[PDB]
Amino acid sequence: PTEYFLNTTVRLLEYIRYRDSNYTREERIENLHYAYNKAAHHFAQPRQQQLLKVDPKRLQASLQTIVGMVVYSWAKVSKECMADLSIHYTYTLVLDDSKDDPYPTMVNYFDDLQAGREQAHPWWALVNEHFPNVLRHFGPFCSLNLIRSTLDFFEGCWIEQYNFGGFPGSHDYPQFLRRMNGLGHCVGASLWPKEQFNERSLFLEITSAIAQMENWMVWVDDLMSFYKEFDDERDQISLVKNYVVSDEISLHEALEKLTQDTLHSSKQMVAVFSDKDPQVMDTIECFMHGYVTWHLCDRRYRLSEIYEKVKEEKTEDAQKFCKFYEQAANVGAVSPSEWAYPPVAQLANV
Amino acid sequence: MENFPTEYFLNTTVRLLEYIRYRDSNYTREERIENLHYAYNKAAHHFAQPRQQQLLKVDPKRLQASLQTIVGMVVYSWAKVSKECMADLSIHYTYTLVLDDSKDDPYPTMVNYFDDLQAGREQAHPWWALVNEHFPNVLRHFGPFCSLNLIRSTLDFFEGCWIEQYNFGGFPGSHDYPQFLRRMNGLGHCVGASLWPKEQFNERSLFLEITSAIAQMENWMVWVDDLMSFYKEFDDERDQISLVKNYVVSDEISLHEALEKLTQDTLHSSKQMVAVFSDKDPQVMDTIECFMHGYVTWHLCDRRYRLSEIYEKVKEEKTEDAQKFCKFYEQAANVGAVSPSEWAYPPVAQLANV
Ligand SMILES: [Mg+2]
Ligand SMILES: [Mg+2]
Repeated sequence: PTEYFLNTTVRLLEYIRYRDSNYTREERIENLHYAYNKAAHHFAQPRQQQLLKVDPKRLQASLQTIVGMVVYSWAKVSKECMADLSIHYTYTLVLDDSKDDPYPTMVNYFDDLQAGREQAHPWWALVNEHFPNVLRHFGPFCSLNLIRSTLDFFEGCWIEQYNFGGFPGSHDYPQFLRRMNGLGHCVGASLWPKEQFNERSLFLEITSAIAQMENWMVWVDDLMSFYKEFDDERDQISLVKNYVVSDEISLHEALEKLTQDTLHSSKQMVAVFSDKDPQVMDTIECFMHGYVTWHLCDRRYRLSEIYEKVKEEKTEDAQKFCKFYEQAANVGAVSPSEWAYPPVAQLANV
Repeated sequence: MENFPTEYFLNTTVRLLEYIRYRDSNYTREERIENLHYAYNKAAHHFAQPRQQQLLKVDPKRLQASLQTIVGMVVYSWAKVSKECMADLSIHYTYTLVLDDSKDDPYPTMVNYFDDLQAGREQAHPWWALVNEHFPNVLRHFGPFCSLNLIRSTLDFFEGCWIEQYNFGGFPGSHDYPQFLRRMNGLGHCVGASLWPKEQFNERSLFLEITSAIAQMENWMVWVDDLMSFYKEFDDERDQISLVKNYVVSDEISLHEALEKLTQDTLHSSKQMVAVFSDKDPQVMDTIECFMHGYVTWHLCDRRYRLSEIYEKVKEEKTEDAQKFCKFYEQAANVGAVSPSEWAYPPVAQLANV
């Protein structure tokens, strides 16, 4: 519940050059609706309705969070791409929320796979069937990265169910699990649609982006999610918490290790890509600011509950905060009623 | 540093061996020879089959040498698993070793990878065709969770080799690249998960320990390998990329500063492996203890790492580290130094021709 969030954020927004996202409320609304619309229609189909066991109210919320995440972060990709990426990252978020045991449905995973038989686990059944709509936007290398990260992610959610923060002294455990379910190579490779980027011409810059972006993305999220994952921790495990349990350190030391990493990550991100192919830098830069924007506005992070508490300050922290925060709401704050409609359950009913 | 930091290398090495508790075992030479031969024999008959001979484009000699080195690594490090399991892991780890010999671009063979997988059509890249066709023989020794770890790691490894075809050590300033690449081609989760056959271990009951072992074994293994390999690669102008060489290029540091990074990490991982597992299930700590010793013994005995050069150079010297090292070395050889003629026969080529 600290206030250190200030120096961490500003240093974070000034390091990446958080000069707001790259859109106009008109354009943001344009993409949000097209994305939501196609995804909303997809999840409302009978087959998707039957195999994806999810509470409507929650699927609706999950879909809206993701479309936001995508449209706001993958700014330079086509409308179709944002939409297909929204369907995929919505499947991942729904899995992250399941409590069903993967074990029994994973017993004949390879043999069914190798044989081309529908997977026993319903989530694999749907995602794999839909996957081509995501992969059509990319070359073979980027596709491999999307496939692996999603397979890793599935193991991550498997492990994340034992709600294990690690054995004390198991120093390699924390980051092991975090990379496992961070979709780092999925996110980092989906930033390069073959339509505007050549996978062979920019192989090296793309590879480097996947390696560096994997940590920036997950770390920044863990950072923005601190004010969230504690005000109502439910036997929760998290990168920050697992550091405590495993490295045997205090919460302040933990959240400090993380913040130091995020800053170094941001620093090297600019140092390495600043002078590379301008189009690459542009996508990278839009993701960072957009990902930040999305975090500041989405309900899921309740970052609103830290506005007025510092909107009456006069320092170099609680002040350079809202100066940025506000910028977020100027384009990031958009009433759902302007794009998220009709609700999924409604299309499903018809 | 045109000269190999012998003293530094010897010191770090002994610190490693002590940290892991390197010592004698109830695993005799006669037992090793039995396993070495059994694993080789099954694998040799496999790679000698025509289909395998056609699709796997590899120089016969190099195939022979790769198999013998992998059989030695498996038999000596997976000491607690069945003879069959040793044979099958042998076939698998040889496939992955051979893939590094390929120079052919995967790009055109991966354009329809997902659609073919989903449809159950044989993969276009011939390596994937063989590896996936033979996978079940490996996977049968394990449960679902450990199997998933074997499958992911091998897929990661394929991407790892693809990336290495570019001989790229990272952009100056790309600090996250080195470890990213090393984990991609390390087979960390493959190794870590293959240590637990469902025949003598229960994933569900030992999930927390197996998972932790994977996370920790991943880094121990790759770093111990980089370390013990530091001597053979020091003067090899052919091997341009490696974890340490990339630390140099990506982090913009000196070879010594980079080498220091590896050793600090290596010893800390060793200290934590012991600290963490000594008080857990006895069987687990045993499989874990055997792998580390086995793995080390292997590095010391396979002529590939040329460590006998460091031995024969300090064999006569009163310094502490030197004597401690040779003691560990001579210790390794007594049970490790086995002539190929006692188990690696007949040659694959011969079985293939017949
Ligand atoms: Mg979860
Ligand atoms: Mg190398």
